Amino acid sequence: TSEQKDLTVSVPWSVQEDLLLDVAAPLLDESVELGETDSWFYLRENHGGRPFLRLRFASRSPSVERRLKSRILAHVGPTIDAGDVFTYQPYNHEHDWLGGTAGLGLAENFWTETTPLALDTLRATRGNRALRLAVAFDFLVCTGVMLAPHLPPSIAKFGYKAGYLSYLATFEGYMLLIRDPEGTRAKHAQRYEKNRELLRPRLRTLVEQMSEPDGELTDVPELAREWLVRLRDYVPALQKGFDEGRFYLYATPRKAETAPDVEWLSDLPEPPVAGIHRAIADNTYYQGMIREDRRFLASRLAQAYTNWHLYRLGFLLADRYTLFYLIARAFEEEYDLDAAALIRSVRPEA
Ligand SMILES: OCCOCCOCCOCCOCCOCCOCCOCCOCCOCCOCCOCCOCCO
Repeated sequence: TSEQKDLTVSVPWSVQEDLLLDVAAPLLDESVELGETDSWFYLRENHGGRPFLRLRFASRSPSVERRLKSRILAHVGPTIDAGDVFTYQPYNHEHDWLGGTAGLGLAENFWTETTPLALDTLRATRGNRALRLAVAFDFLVCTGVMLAPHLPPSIAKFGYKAGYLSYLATFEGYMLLIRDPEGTRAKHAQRYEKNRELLRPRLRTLVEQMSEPDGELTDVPELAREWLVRLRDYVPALQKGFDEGRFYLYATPRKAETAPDVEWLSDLPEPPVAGIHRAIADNTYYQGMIREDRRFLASRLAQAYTNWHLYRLGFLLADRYTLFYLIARAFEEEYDLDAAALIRSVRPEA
């Protein structure tokens, strides 16, 4: 009865937001309330330097997609070109690191159910980049604390410190791929110095408000709270997917995607991050746990949902990694943490 629809609108990021809040969500919410459409969600993605808003919805009626297109044209005005903004960019049913084919329904469920939150977040911070960054800081800090008790017990013991290790691992992992790691880190560190006195007490307060991460979270800011309870509601189903052999974390290469003696001539000393990589390299158990423990795999899938949510809110790579870096540094200084020492202490229990 219902047919899967998929519409992509290739316009600048800021225009995607206007269309979403002023044209697309009111139309699609109305269509849902009338039963013309079953449900909908949106993604924001990019192909070849052409950002686009994706609207995905199941509807019996061909009119819904057509009404959407025609009202998008009315909103933007005759300035943009209709024959260029609707170039179809095909939906990926097998997104990297999102659980594989068997995980698609759960991800689409999650996106549908968090679409009101995403829209409310955009509306509350419309035209206010600093407020939207603060909102993102809030739910990212809380997510690392909330997920910690669902980790394998040998890392779940860390509590909120497992949030620190997570954001640090994400940042340092990307440092291994880039052209100038030391120059890029220096710029992030410069940014932390400017914001340290604001970030550290904000972070400690969020962690305190997350002290019972299984509870009602009544002191957490409203938008973060809604994010946390919804993601946490999905954790059992994330865990069940892996436990039952259905979910797998992988990437897929696309169609036709091919795949001196410093120790002596030294006079700059060891980087502090080198101690951290040595720590991981020496901890075989930790390595296996990250790759194969099903509670960790479920955590990584919730991690991917969190990253997708940043992207649905319009945070591009630079902003996302700034947030990860700022959070990690603030954890590190506020609680006097030693990542190498924490990594070294992860051992099998019993
Ligand atoms: O790695 C290379 C990245 O470079 C970009 C590669 O190509 C870009 C492709 O475009 C996609 C842009 O959109 C981003 C959408 O994200 C896709 C899904 O991401 C997969 C997983 O991301 C891991 C990074 O997570 C950041 C958010 O972290 C949330 C906090 O997690 C809490 C704890 O999670 C792990 C538990 O760790 C315990 C300690 O070890």
